[PDB]
Amino acid sequence: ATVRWDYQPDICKDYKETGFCGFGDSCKFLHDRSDY
Amino acid sequence: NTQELLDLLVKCENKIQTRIKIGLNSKMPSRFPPVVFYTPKELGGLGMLSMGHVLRSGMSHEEDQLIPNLYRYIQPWESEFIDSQRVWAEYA
Amino acid sequence: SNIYIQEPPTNGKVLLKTTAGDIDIELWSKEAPKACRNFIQLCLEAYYDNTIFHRVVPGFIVQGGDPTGTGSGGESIYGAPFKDEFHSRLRFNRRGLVAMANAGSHDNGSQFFFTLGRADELNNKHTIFGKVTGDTVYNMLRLSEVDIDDDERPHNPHKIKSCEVLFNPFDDIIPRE
Amino acid sequence: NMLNLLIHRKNLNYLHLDYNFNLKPVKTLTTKERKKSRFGNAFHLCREVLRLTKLVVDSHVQYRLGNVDAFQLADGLQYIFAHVGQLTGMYRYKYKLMRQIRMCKDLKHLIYYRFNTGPVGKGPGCGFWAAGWRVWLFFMRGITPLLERWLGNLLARQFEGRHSKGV
Amino acid sequence: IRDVPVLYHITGAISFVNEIPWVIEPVYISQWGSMWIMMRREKRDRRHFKRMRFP
Amino acid sequence: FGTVVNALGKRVKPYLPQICGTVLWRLNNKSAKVRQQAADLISRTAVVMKTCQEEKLMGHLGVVLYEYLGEEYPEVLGSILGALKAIVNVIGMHKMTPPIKDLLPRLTPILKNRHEKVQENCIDLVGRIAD
Amino acid sequence: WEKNQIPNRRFTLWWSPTINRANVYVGFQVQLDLTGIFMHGKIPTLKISLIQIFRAHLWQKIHESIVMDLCQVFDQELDALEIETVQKETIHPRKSYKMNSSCADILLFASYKWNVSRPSLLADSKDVMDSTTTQKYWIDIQLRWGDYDSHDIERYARAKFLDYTTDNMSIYPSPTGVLIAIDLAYNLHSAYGNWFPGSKPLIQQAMAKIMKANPALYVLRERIRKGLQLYSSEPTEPYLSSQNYGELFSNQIIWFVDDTNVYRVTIHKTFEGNLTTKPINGAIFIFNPRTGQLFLKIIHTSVWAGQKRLGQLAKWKTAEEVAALIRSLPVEEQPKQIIVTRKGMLDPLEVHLLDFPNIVIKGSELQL
Amino acid sequence: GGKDMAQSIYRPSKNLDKDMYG
Amino acid sequence: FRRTIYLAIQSSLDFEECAHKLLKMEFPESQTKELCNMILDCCAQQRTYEKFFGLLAGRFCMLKKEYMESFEGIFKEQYDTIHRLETNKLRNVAKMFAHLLYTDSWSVLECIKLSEETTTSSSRIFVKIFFQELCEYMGLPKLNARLKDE
Ligand SMILES: O=P(O)(O)O[C@H]1[C@H](OP(=O)(O)O)[C@@H](OP(=O)(O)O)[C@H](OP(=O)(O)O)[C@@H](OP(=O)(O)O)[C@H]1OP(=O)(O)O
Ligand SMILES: [Zn+2]
Repeated sequence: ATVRWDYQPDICKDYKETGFCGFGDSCKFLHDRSDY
Repeated sequence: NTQELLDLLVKCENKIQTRIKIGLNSKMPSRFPPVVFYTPKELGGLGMLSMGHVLRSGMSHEEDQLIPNLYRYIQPWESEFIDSQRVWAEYA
Repeated sequence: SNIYIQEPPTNGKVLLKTTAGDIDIELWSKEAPKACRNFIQLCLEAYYDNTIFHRVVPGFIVQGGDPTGTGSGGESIYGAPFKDEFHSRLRFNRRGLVAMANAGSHDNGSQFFFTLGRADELNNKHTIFGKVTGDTVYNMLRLSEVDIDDDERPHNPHKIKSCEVLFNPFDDIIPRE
Repeated sequence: NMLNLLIHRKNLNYLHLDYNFNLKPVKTLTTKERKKSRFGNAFHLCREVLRLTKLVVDSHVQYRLGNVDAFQLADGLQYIFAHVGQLTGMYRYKYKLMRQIRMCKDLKHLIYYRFNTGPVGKGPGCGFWAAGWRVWLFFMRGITPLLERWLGNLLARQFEGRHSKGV
Repeated sequence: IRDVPVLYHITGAISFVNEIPWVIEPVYISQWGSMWIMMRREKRDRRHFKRMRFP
Repeated sequence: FGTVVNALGKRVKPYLPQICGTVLWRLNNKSAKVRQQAADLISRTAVVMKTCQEEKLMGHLGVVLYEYLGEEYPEVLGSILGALKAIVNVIGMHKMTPPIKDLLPRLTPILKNRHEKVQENCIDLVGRIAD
Repeated sequence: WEKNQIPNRRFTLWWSPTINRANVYVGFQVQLDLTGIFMHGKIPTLKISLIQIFRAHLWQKIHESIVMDLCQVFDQELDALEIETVQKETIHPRKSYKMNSSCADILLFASYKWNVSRPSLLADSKDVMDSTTTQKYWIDIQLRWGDYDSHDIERYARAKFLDYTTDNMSIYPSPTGVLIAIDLAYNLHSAYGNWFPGSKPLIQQAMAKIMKANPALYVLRERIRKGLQLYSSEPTEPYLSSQNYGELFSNQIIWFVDDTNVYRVTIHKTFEGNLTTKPINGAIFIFNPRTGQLFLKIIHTSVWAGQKRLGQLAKWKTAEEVAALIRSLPVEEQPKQIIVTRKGMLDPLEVHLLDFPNIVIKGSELQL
Repeated sequence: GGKDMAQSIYRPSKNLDKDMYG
Repeated sequence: FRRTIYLAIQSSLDFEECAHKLLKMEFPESQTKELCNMILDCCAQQRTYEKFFGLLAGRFCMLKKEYMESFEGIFKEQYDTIHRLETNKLRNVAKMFAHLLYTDSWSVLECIKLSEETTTSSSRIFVKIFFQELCEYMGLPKLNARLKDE
């Protein structure tokens, strides 16, 4: 079985940038903040 | 004594478990053996009370295995009635 | 349980006894019959005996095959520089490759070089007639360990002491006298 | 070559198509890139059908190279056709394919049972593809006109333009 | 080795195989019956039947 | 405990691994009771865990405590931030095992937290680093 | 447990070894971005929480810190192992999560020369160093995330070793080396590869320590605890110490053997007044910690009839009976290690177990 | 009975021991 | 074997199903004592009297002639523990034999005796119940018969 990199991150861009998600706890995304 | 109920319970258990399946994205049975639904959540399962594996085959079992039914652990109304009368008389 | 490595099977084998130890070369004589014929015959002719390795570029190549040791010399068995031969299945992805040096197209002499690493810029330029077998690989690399003087020349260049052809794929090779 | 030309034609430089037809992305994608880069089922169906043929042909090629053996090649071919759902991914894009997959699974049961009857065990080596091979051909007979119509439209949108009116 | 007839656009764009595999029914069947036998014998006899890796 | 250790000085050094082992294992236990307490224990034991030059322990406390900043119980989280504070006053800026680039923006959203101790210690630490 | 948000998302992690499987009907095996985890099918929540677990290149940190730890370990042992020098290759940044090929993590350069044995398991014991000799030696560190279907570390180790060694793509300076695989998901560790004198005990001890020690692993473990919101009930933990019994039950079938009561004797007086000794029925004590399975071998006095002195015979017969018992045992139940109460038993067992060379024999610093 | 059985699984002492011992 | 019995019995609604599940398994017959010993203990030990566990013991008798014997034995085995068992489980038993004996799986009784000589105050209650149940079925007249011919 061949392997394909997943490279897309799930980080929520609103929370990564600002630090507050409008969706709150319901966010479909990562909420991990500020990594490079 | 109601077969229609037993059917309804079976299909309905299968509908809520099927819905939880939908919740993640899979319908694949090998990815949801009953141990995940029927584990008491103390060990991290869902703690689902299940009356629908009873016997036509109601529901699947990964192995031969087994599942306990609620009805077996509840005392019937008749018996609890007689018990009530006796218990009260003895209490007096 | 599959990890694939694709390369066509080789044919022929030649032993180089050097001051750096033994080096086993597996040749592709299906892909490069011209340069492998040249190499096999020049080895059978004792043409590579006591020939140094005159050019070492760190982590790139180590070059030898010149009877004069100057680096501009050497000649083929064909009385003239012979043709280049290329294949999509023979590439430089790695060290351990044994290829033909040239100053241009159809320039192939008797000079050859070992790959110290990846060169992707020599693709479709130098012909790849062989590879060094893993067991002997380190010894090739010891050819590249020297104190290098001006113009990429080692101060104490390693030499090829003798040559043995372990398996000759060609029927018709007649060494010259 | 076709599929790479399509990819380039649209300037999707952050996608990468490898030689066994797996479409991957070079980097993590930006939102906008993700929108633009989606292919529809037409392209993916085509890609997966090509993948299937590459599996087949490669198998023959290794036989010709003398890496394999006749008997091994036969067994490989039977494997391929029985296992399409786990080598390709065609279904992803067309789910109806499951209909062929089931046929192949059944015929593999049937044949394998009869074949491995006596001394012969559960081991890997049964060649007897003819059946599985049939099944994919029937599939292809029908799907061809579909892909012609869908890829036709894809090309036509690419070159003529998405129709403006939405009439 | 089977050789086949081919129509290729003068441009190299596309090759089509221009042919239908017609067979004589009783011959065809016989030949795959033969293969049934052979394949079964081969599986019986090889110590370890190594199988190809995909792709 | 704090007075005992600070009084013992570096005679306490052989005892650290037992201490901090207890400190992490207790640092789990059952939440609301003892988390705050083990945290405060770290806070007051900071300097001793510093001057004796056990750096692995500062890695431990640094990233381990870093991880609890998502704790939902305020009365715990406050003690956590306090512990971080005390760790900042011993090991310096550029040597922080959780480099400030990580830490500070991870602190920033917490300011909504209402209940008191969090706001207190939080604003304090944002003060120390911001200064 | 923690007495439209996470709790759902948490439920996935807890079953994640079962939810995600190496064996599935249909799936396209995908590698998570910077990590070595392979998802089968697309599970959004699983993906998310895993990406929480590994963040800021925690995978790379783990591989790195492990390597460094080994580097220091060998930096201590230079003399005892006759090592000329130890160099850590500055690691190719992506090598940790690249699953197709691996460079060499550590290079041991010998002071003189090393007799090297055939490749065997880390858990293996009997080796013959007469196989070959060399100087340069390499060490590779492999991190995989297990699952329910294959959590077995050892077959994985020997597999990756045979592959990377026999592949032309992977670059190693010397054919002699070893590959260490650690499964994070199950916290397991094994190794397969070449050996040289003194290396096996050092590596065993070093791994057993690191698995208890390395801060990176503790960051992983803690992040798992937090994502799962598991919290232990009891302080101080049970009596763990560094003691080898916690890791001793593990997966590996391992036995305790006690010969003390095998040879027993009763004394009574004759008419001369001389105390005379008649031996009595003995028994061989064998116990399994994880199953509570007690093999009690009743040794009748018929064994004691005519042969010289009874003690040494008790010893050698004891080792014999253990050997035959393991002989009649199915392979799935066979012990990976056998630990001994009385060090005097070490010699006969080691002999009588030669027919089963992979069984480790260890004496107890722990009286029981 | 982990959390059911007692507030503390372990307390040591010989106080009760050396008292009731005699 | 003892564990499989429990799981098969706890699994099944009805009393019919457990026998089918149990017979189906085709566990070794001689054990057909202890098994039944299992059923008598397993429910009687179980907290309160339930109709199911008593029926099962009986059917298991009609299917094979031995199973009946296996039971009557197990009733004997009580003498030793007539005193010993604690004063709840007598409440499960007295009736529980009441339902084998009303439905004919009587004279096996006779072994039981009334004496201040030897009767356990346990046993006193045991038999006491046994009649206050079996009566409530036969209704003290059919019981008049069964005794009068007993
Ligand atoms: O015996 P083998 O030659 O190795 O065949 C196996 C096996 O067949 P049997 O178990 O019937 O012998 C599997 O059966 P199960 O393990 O699933 O019971 C089958 O699986 P399916 O039931 O899905 O066919 C599996 O295929 P796979 O590994 O994909 O499940 C298939 O071997 P292949 O993989 O070689 O088909
Ligand atoms: Zn968000």
